[PDB]
Amino acid sequence: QSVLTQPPSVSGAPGQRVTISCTGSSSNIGASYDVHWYQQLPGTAPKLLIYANSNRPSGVPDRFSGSKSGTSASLAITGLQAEDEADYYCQSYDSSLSYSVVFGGGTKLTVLGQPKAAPSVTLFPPSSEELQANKATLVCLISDFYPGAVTVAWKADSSPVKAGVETTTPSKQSNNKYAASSYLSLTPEQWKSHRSYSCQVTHEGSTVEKTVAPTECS
Amino acid sequence: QVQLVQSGAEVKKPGASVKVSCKVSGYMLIELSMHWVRQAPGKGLEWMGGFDPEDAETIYAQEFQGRVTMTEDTSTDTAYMELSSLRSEDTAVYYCTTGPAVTNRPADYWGPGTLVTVSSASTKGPSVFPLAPSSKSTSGGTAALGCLVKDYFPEPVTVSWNSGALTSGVHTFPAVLQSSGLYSLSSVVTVPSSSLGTQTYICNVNHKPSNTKVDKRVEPKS
Repeated sequence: QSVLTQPPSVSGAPGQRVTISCTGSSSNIGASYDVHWYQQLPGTAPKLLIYANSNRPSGVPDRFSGSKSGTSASLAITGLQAEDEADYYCQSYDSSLSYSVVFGGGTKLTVLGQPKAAPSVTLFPPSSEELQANKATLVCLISDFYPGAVTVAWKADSSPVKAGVETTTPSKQSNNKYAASSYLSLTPEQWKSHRSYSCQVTHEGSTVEKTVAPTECS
Repeated sequence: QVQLVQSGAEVKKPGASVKVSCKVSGYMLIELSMHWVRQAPGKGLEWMGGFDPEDAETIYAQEFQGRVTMTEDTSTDTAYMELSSLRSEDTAVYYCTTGPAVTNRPADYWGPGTLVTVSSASTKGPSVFPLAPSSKSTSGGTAALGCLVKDYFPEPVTVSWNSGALTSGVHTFPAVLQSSGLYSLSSVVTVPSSSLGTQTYICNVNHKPSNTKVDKRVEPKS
């Protein structure tokens, strides 16, 4: 798709060296136009990482280096660190029609060997304000788990419930763990008519369940 | 150095146009090469156009030629990108970027981005509800409390706590898309549990597409 071609994904273990290639043509990298690289950390804007093929802007660690040969460029990261999990994009210029800035398609870097981390789960009942507006939402907040796969189930009393449940896909946090949220929409009469509701979060074979009840003002 | 501030997110109808602004400080606009790069959700970076200092001309990318206009007001150090005949594929974060014109570099500095949503659905500001701390949200010496930001459109919403005076232990979660086509999100802050009788906690919700801000006081459950 992209004028410059990158691998979709690269991985390595902490401390290792990984490389990201960026291949172009005789009308961009092979025409001797510079290659720059950008890093996009989870949830952030891109930022300049390497400029003019091999140079570090102030602030970038010397673990990041770059090179170019022929129609290809490469980004190398030594001493790979968990904070380097990010999307990386190459960029050059292409004279096929006029001036143009061209980008690679991006590479997602995974740092292997990260420890499993169990989810922190908080479950809130409907607020009094929302009930008085004739609505009710249970809110299940799930954070700081690793790896990113989680299953969420809800129960009304002891019985599984699916109606009204809406759950987000896991999303990478700035600390490389993951977050998700699940919402159960009920009427106020349903909320008041059960003994309790529960959110059950299953992660790597183990489950954390939180419960709320309309008879609590805790 | 260079700092960039952009205009706010908004929804536009299909077939309409959008005009995004980028105000520059630290360097005069005449010293800078301005470019625009967009990123559709979950996709890569796409260059829209920008200044070629070697020819001293602004050049547009092939795929936007005839639909995009880039202009500047050097009296106000503000650059503008207008994109017309909007379609679904134009929903994206639009970044202004710049490099010093003395270089060939286009994007040493990236703006914060402006999310433009192309939709026939109208803007809806949020309803904000407190998520009060209780014995079921406490973890000994700390406690979790939050805000529920319900039923807004388009994205994004941002949340701070106590005007940014609470930052450690804030977590604002990505939004859910509900069956209604409206978004909801939550934000939580962990605070000392001893504090809860005496301390005021306020979530500060910003929904730029509706020009709405809400400061919601979160009180202990009673």
